[PDB]
Amino acid sequence: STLTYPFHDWSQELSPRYAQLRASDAPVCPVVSEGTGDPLWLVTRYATAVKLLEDSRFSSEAAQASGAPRQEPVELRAPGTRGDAIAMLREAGLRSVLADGLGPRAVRRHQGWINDLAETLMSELASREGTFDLAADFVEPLSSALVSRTLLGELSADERDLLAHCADTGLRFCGVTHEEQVHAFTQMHEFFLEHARRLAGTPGEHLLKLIAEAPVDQGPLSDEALAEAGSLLVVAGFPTSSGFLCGALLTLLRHPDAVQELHAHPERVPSAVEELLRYTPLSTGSVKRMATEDLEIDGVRIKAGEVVMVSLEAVNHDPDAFEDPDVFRPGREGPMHFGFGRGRHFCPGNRLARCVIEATVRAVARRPGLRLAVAPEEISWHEGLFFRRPRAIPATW
Ligand code: HEM
Ligand SMILES: [Br-]
Ligand SMILES: [Br-]
Ligand SMILES: [Cl-]
Ligand SMILES: [Cl-]
Ligand SMILES: [Cl-]
Ligand SMILES: [Cl-]
Ligand code: NA
Repeated sequence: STLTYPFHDWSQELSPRYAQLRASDAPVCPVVSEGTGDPLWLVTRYATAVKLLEDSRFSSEAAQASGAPRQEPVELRAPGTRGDAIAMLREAGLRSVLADGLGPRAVRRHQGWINDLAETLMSELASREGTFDLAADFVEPLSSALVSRTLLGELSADERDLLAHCADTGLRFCGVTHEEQVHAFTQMHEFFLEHARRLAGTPGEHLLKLIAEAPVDQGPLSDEALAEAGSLLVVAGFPTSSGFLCGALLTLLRHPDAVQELHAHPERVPSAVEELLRYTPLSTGSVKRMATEDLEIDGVRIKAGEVVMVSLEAVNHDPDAFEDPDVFRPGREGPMHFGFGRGRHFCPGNRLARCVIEATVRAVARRPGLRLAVAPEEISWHEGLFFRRPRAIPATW
């Protein structure tokens, strides 16, 4: 194939290429990685994505082994490490602890201060005269608090900035040198080699503490393994939450009549949270799986070792699954969205994510009149990030 991937759609306007692919006859389409030249397959239709992501012979772990074709310009790991940290934790027998640190018990522990913080932040903005920046003044402190209090432990401001910077530098398709990307993973790993044990020991019930204290049959977790967990929690939790919350705010500010309904009918907020997860695009790339044997999906042969990608954004905008997919329609009763993926790799951060998204939507819904202070086309976007994010969101009442 000569069609290079990704499609350079760094703003909320999805590349028209996704619709062209969806409308093609084949359910799986060949592309080539811009960053590596590797051949890849790409799925954009909901019905095919379901079959792929629910078939465990298309392996997520195997899409990382050395030699695997990939979309990313560099491997998403510090050199010399395993980089399969979620598998390593599950292998060590910690699914129990992961459920306790990320599941409904964690939401019950944290939802109180998350909603308090969202309201405090929004209230401070409501008290200002003039304009403010919802990215710097709302999303950054809320997402930083989520990561510190629920995942990593008490971070200094400088530590928070280092991790934010490593995530933004390493999780990119372009904009920096390959060497700079690899070094961002190395810097993050070296940080947690030195400090993860200390962070696991700070006050709170954050996940890194729960992992460090848990019983493991093969003897407690080592320094390298705790450091691998740290890097995982940054890459999985920080740029996703910050990018999504920024994008969701832009969606809410562009749909005032939706917000006025939520203001009038607070019980409708959960439905709007689910529609944001469908409608708001986050990743500029795709989830990936490697065929572990010769496989055939909807009639296309995939050879052992080939990698198949699913664009969650394309699937969430598939008109065969959603009527009027490019309309923001809370309470549309269609199928489940793909914002958190599908099947056995469904985002385990989904409970905490929904908590922070719900808190954000309610903070907005309680205060009608919030609007962009510039036109949407004047919003400036970070170009090349895996997780789309605006540079600023100028806003006002
Ligand atoms: C902020 C909004 C978030 C969104 C939209 C999001 C989205 C996703 C998606 C789509 C996947 C599936 C990847 C795949 O199929 O290969 C995923 C996986 C994952 N997410 Fe999230 N995520 C978010 C936040 C978080 C948070 C806060 C955490 C941790 C606290 C987290 C931890 C993980 C982990 C560990 C995985 C890998 C699971 C596996 O491969 O089995 N995510 N996330
Ligand atoms: Br846009
Ligand atoms: Br629908
Ligand atoms: Cl899990
Ligand atoms: Cl879990
Ligand atoms: Cl509970
Ligand atoms: Cl007030
Ligand atoms: Na380079």
